[PDB]
Amino acid sequence: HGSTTFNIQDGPDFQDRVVNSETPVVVDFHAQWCGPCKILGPRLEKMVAKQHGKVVMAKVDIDDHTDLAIEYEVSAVPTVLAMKNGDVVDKFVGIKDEDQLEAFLKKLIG
Amino acid sequence: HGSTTFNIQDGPDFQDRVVNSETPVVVDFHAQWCGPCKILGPRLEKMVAKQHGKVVMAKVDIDDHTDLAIEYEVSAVPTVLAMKNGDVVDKFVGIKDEDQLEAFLKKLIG
Repeated sequence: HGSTTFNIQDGPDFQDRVVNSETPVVVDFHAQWCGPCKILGPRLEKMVAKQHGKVVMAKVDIDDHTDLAIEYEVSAVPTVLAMKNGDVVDKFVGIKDEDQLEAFLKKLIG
Repeated sequence: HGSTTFNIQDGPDFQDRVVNSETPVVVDFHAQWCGPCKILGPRLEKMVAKQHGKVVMAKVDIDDHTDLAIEYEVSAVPTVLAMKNGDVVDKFVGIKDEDQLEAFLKKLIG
């Protein structure tokens, strides 16, 4: 569990690394068939990586983990949730630029 | 198999029942996390059923069939393609009503 950016591997994996996380979490709902995920994905990844443990990123492939999309009421991809202490505390849908992502992550972190 | 409306089971099933069909085909890209597909889905189904063999409906769950959504450049759900002799001849995205679905099917069938 060394990396701040990680693919969610199952149901238990989500409960331990997101719902019971000790840091704030960005949750990226994505799919292989969605163009804008290939841009937003790496962009947010590098931005979260630069924070060195102040925020983590849980990537959720919507095709691999259709239950999590159902639970979190994801209606479209890309969907990113900010989570803290189990609670959803912010959300966007779609592509954001680097100034936008910085603003989102500073609002979450403090 | 006797039904005009069916779930696509795999890759070979798509090749047999869509690419090599001798009747026009409506292809419904849907997902269990997508609200609007619970409306459009049965609505299209009923209207296809009433044409008695003049058009076929191939349902494709995108989470069970990621390859097909990459191939056909599906970016969001509901996506419906109209297909004839292996080729995409019309497209819509999102819900339509029964008047609009009637026009879409008359454009494809004749």
